Formats: sequence, C-alpha cells, structure tokens
Amino acid sequence: SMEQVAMELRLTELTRLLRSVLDQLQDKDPARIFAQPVSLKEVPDYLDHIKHPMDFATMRKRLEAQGYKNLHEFEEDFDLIIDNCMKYNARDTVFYRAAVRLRDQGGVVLRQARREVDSIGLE
Ligand SMILES: Cn1c(=O)ccc2cc([N+](=O)[O-])c(Br)cc21
Repeated sequence: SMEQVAMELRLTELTRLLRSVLDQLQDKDPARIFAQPVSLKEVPDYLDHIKHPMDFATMRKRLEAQGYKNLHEFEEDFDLIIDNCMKYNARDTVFYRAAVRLRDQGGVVLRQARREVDSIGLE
C-alpha cells in the first residue's frame, strides 16, 4: 500500500538523522572506549555485573537494519553505554570519567536531535 511506503520513507529518514547523531556522539569518544563490546577476554566477569551490554558498534548494526523506530529507543541504548560503565568502573578511572564526558557532551547533541525529530515529524 501507499501508506506502508510512506511509513517506510519516514523510517528511512529517521535512520538518516540517527546516523548523523550516532557519528556526532561517537566523536565525543575520541579514545574509542565505547566503540566495541566490552571484551569478555579482558573482563571475564563482565556479564555477572552488566545484564544489558551496549556499545557504538552494536548500535550501528541495529541502526543500519532500521531497528530504531523512534529516538527514545536510540537514546535507551546510548544511556546503556554510559550507565553500564558508571556501575562497573569506579569514579577514579579513565573509563568512568570518559562516560561522564560522553554523557555531558552528548546531551547537547541529543537535545537538538529531539527538536529535529519532532519538528520534521519522523516518528
Ligand atoms: C570495563 N570497561 C567498560 O566498562 C567500558 C569500556 C571498556 C573498554 C575497554 N577497552 O579495552 O576498550 C575495556 Br578492557 C574495558 C571497558
């Protein structure tokens, strides 16, 4: 149907916007601490601590499968990256501190993304 095509066009446009957002967020992680899943080889007990691991590569895979239906779903995954890190690592670590900085600098990007998704009507 034409309605289904229209819905699919909206999803494609949301995906385009979210791709730009993801690139901007990842730029705020220059050390690439959050680029890939936490290695169970360097951190073998990780899954005993963290029940829903997340990272930028995993988000990008979901994104390109058009697996984010709205901005909220995308933000949920971004918040997992930060929140997982601030639980597993102590405040005096380069990991925790990278998550704080990513959260802070990311908030700015996400604030304007919410305005764009709303005003253009992408969900
Ligand atoms: C425990 N842990 C986190 O919580 C978040 C990121 C992270 C990255 C690496 N890394 O190598 O990039 C390692 Br070993 C551990 C990490």
